[PDB]
Amino acid sequence: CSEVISVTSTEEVCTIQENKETCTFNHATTITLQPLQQQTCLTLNDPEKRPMGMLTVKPDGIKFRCNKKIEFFTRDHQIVSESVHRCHRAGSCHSDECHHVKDTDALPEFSSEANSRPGYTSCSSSCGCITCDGCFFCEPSCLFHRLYAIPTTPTIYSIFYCPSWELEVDAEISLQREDETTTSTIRLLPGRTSTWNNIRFSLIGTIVPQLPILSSAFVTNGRQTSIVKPAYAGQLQSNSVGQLQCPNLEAAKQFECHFSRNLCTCTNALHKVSCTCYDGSVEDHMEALPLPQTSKNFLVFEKDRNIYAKTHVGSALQLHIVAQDLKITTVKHTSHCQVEASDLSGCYSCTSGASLTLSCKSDNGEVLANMKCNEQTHVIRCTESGFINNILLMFDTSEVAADCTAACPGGIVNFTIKGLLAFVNERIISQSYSATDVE
Amino acid sequence: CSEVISVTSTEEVCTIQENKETCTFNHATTITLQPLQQQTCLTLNDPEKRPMGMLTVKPDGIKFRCNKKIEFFTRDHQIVSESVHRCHRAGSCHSDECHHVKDTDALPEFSSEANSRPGYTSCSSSCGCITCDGCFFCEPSCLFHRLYAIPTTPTIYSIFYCPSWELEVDAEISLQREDETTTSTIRLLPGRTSTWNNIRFSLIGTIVPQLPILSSAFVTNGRQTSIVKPAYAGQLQSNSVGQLQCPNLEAAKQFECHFSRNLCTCTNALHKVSCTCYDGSVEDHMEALPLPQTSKNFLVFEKDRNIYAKTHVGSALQLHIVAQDLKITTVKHTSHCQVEASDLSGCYSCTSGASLTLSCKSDNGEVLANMKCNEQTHVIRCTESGFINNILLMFDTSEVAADCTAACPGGIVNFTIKGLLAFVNERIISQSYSATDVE
Amino acid sequence: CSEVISVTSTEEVCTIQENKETCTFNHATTITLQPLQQQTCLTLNDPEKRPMGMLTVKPDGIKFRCNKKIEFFTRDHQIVSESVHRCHRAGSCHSDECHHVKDTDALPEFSSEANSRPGYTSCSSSCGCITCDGCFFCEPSCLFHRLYAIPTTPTIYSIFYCPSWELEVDAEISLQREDETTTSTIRLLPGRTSTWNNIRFSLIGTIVPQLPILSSAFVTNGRQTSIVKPAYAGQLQSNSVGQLQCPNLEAAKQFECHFSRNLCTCTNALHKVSCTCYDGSVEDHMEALPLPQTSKNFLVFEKDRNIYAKTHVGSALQLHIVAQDLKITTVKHTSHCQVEASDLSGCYSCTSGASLTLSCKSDNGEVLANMKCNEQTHVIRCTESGFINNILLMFDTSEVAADCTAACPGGIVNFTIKGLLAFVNERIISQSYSATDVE
Ligand SMILES: *[C@@H]1O[C@H](CO)[C@@H](O)[C@H](O)[C@H]1NC(C)=O
Ligand SMILES: *[C@@H]1O[C@H](CO)[C@@H](O)[C@H](O)[C@H]1NC(C)=O
Ligand SMILES: *[C@@H]1O[C@H](CO)[C@@H](O)[C@H](O)[C@H]1NC(C)=O
Repeated sequence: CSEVISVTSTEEVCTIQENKETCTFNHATTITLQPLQQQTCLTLNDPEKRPMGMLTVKPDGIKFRCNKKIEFFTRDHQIVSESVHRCHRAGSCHSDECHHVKDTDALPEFSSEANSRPGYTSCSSSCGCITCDGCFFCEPSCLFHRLYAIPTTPTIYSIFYCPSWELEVDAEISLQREDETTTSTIRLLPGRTSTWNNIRFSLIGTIVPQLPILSSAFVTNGRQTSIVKPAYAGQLQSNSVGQLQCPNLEAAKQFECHFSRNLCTCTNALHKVSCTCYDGSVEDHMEALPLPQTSKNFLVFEKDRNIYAKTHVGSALQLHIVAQDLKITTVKHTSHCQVEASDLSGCYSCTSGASLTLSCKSDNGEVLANMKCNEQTHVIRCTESGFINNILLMFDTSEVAADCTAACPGGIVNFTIKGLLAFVNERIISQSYSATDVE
Repeated sequence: CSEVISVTSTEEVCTIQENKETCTFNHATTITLQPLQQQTCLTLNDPEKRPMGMLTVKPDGIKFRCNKKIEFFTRDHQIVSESVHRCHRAGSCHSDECHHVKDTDALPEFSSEANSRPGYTSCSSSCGCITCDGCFFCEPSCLFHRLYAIPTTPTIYSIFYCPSWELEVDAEISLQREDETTTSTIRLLPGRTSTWNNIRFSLIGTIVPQLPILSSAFVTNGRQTSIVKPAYAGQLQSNSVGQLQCPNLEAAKQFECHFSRNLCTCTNALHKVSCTCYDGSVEDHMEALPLPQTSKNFLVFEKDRNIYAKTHVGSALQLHIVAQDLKITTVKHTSHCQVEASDLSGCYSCTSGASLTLSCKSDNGEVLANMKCNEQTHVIRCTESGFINNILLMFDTSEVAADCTAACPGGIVNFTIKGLLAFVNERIISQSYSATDVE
Repeated sequence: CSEVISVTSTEEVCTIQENKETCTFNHATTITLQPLQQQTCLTLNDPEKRPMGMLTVKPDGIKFRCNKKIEFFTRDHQIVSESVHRCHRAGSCHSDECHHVKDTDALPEFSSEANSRPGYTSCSSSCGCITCDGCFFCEPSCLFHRLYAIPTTPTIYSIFYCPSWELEVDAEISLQREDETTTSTIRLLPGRTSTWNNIRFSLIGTIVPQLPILSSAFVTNGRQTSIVKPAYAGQLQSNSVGQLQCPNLEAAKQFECHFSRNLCTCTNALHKVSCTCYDGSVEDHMEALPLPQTSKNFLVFEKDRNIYAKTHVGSALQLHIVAQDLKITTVKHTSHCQVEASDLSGCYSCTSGASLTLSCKSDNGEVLANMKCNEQTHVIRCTESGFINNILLMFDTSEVAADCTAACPGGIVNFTIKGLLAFVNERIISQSYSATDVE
């Protein structure tokens, strides 16, 4: 098996029954486990029959459930322009009638059927003369201009942050007395002593690393999700998820959704005012950094519409087991180990890890190795046969060549890690898009 | 009483006095408490007189004090416009005199008494001809335009984030030997062994959940406060708290406070240039999400100008008690329980919790129940009589109907929870406001 | 020495060798240390020879390594303008040729050698008449306008956040049996039992405070660094680090770097269109809040291109030591203490702490003092001689005068702390800068 570190102590508990009291001696064992998909073994025994069956714990990690906050709905959108200009003393082009135009004024002046769709209106005044537009008097030309936004795809996008991530620890827990194997599954919570078959498990300690990726906009296209650069309700931060503000789901499907100016910077030409803006299709921002999103210490995955995020190595659960009328003793599994390296793969200085594949053999039950590169420090759990490991280190250069020294409970094993890593680009787009439909 | 989980161990400490040494045996007890406004009982005893008095601990939760960072002062503001236009060869409307106008140039051209108030100037050039404004020569008309900002209410608004929240644990701690009751109050800190009367308390462990709402703009209108979507010093992020940048308190009262363009998008008309902007009155953003602000795991409340934020259920303090020359033993309080449900209330997918009210009886000293709905998992502390509980679950749909199964140390108790939850809208306002005072 | 709080327990471990089993009794000791640059002593002994040598632990704190995410490159930049206007029926000033100008169109119309540098183009149309520009026909004057950006200094700026900060604990660990001193240095990790000479150290607990400054833009000018108000890839948030978006290092040196409009708000004059923008030189934002950046609970320092950040007081490591075939016992060091105060210094309500200097004497081996002001609570480790302490309290007013009561294991010591603190201003600049080079 593996090698954990433990403490054995005495627990004395007095139960209060109806007008009655019954005290109980016990033995209890606090074991400190780095979850790491280990195989943590234990041995039970009473004073009388020293063999009583082996116990096995396999923590699937330390996970955090999300507590959503649906903040911000949006849709694949395409912002378009429109304009219409008149001569003097015609339509609304007189003293102050075009000058008192309202922002949301749906004009009955060649505004197409899409007038209802959200947007903004504006009144400009260009030169008016017999060589400026072609009228007969030299009176300024009023220019009605209308921006709005169409959708593109019949879907909706739910943006949400996630405060108050809640702790949980699920463990595959098996027991082998003489012949059989129960291998139940348990859901431990930070103070709530669960009881699978006959033993009480409690989550006494958590040493999670401070990981501030847990506060960031998870976007959802129904079944699909991703992480994104934050955007906040009411600010219309351009060129990020949600330069369109749709508050309600029904407000999205019916498409009553506000956006802001400062996106499309219009410049006048007196015939076809040119408005250039960003062609925001959020699906891109999603594709920039989607889920699941593994990394060195954490990984953030959805499972039936709930964004769990767990950690493997940087943390160390601290568990407390009580065998009813027994006592527990761990098992230290001494064994050397051999290491088969590989070539690095992926990006350097990225939220993802510089990938690897370190096969390793144990000539014995699976044991743990505290791998130590130049700076970083990871762990692996290599066993008798094969058992590759993808471990996602975090170097920050292009060329990498270092002497990473694994260390199993036997003798350390030096080796070498080489590779050439490429830098990714998050993304970029400046204002180079425009589209107008004049009528 | 309740049921906590404990460890009893031996502590041997040798005190160094002046050229002297005195060692001491002891008994010590580490108990793991989910604060939850419990009533955690304990029983003291020496080898000689096994009754020595009961001890009672009632943790008020795990709280975080704030360490302010006053970043950003602002005021209820209303941005206004003004303009004045001239004919040719008059005032400053000649070769390049209007073209070299400075940004902060307080012009002596019909700029009212409010000229001193912050803002911006601009020089436009509209058509000039005998039908454009009414002058006699066909030379462009220079247009002086001035934006500025007035206050509305004689108050000030302090924006501040809060890094380095500090840990604290206050506990109501009572003792009952034979006749009386001391019920002191203690302030435990993460490593500093306090000593109330004759026993040493130390905060050995904290399992707080990762809660990234603790980094967000707390706004303060003196006695009142609230949480808000972040805004940063120097960016003038429109339509959020502080499109006005006031650095100093005295700089606010005297009102020397900068704001930026990109708020009011002006469009020319040669007589009354129309500038539309947001009517930012921060009191609104405050009313969007004020304090106190309870939720499922945490609540954030101010108490005498200090923003504490504590947690109840998601966490589990780990305490370490030492009775001087005694030993401690907990008490397990077996008792079944009955549950009286209620109807859900509030919002779904919101930082607030889907409210409930679960009365429950214990037929014995107050005990703990590990309530388990479909996904969520809360705890309650129901007792002999009445004792409602508001618990703020976190469902994420409109209709909700599930089989939540409470679980007391006796037998579990199935029941059903139904409700219809409504979605709230954070807020939204596009540029639909404008106000001008031409003279 | 100091006074720590401990637990002594029994550990029984059975090692599995090749087809062999060997069990081992032991003694183990879990000590709870607030790192605080203490001198935590310990005493070893077996049943036979009760003197076996003193042990000394000196934790350098609880530190967090950064796992970079290079997001955003930029450079000291200066944005400039340019323009050129023509008469009618000349160049590209006809029906719709200036009106179909592209955004990134490098025009062969007096666009200087710097045309290649990034920017934006625009076509305006001012009055055209015999008194508007001086042509002979009264046809509008097309105005070609070009914004771009030059660099200033031949350096590059790396912006990066830092998710998944990893835990580490380095400790100076010495031992003194009879004559000599080994004073090794150890690197403890959250679950990985290190072994310096003959004893196993493990990091069983961490009570770090929730500190949300650990998610903020660290900017780097090569050897220099600082903390800054966040900016995100693709949003071009004006007046903060990176209104220029340079994705790649090579893309910066060659200077192919995008920026956005909404910075320089141009206003037409038909000869010299005036464009005013912010003169962003990031070195300023760096100087606003540079590293190292000490505070009350944490400090964030770089050491060979790696941003460590450690904490001193608000936290309490929980360590677990095992002496091979011995047992450990702490030492309590009773001693009164004298305190020499000082005058406060620095800012109030700032991420930095209100500075102090509290000399203090111990008349014995260095001991610990739980200093308690009106609200705050710090700790110091004063010793026989001198030993100043800079402790960085966090008051939030200008005038401060309170009765801070130190408390050593002997009798408390009242004193008084006075001072006058000044408020700092983060920074501010509105649009008051412009520069044009017409040709
Ligand atoms: C492994 O590499 C380390 C470098 O840190 C070196 O100190 C050690 O001697 C090496 N072990 C070998 C070569 O067996
Ligand atoms: C309570 O509901 C659970 C569903 O999770 C079910 O398994 C159990 O049998 C129920 N108990 C009853 C009906 O007594
Ligand atoms: C020290 O000040 C405290 C105020 O909190 C007071 O209660 C105590 O009596 C003082 N001790 C003295 C004056 O010795």
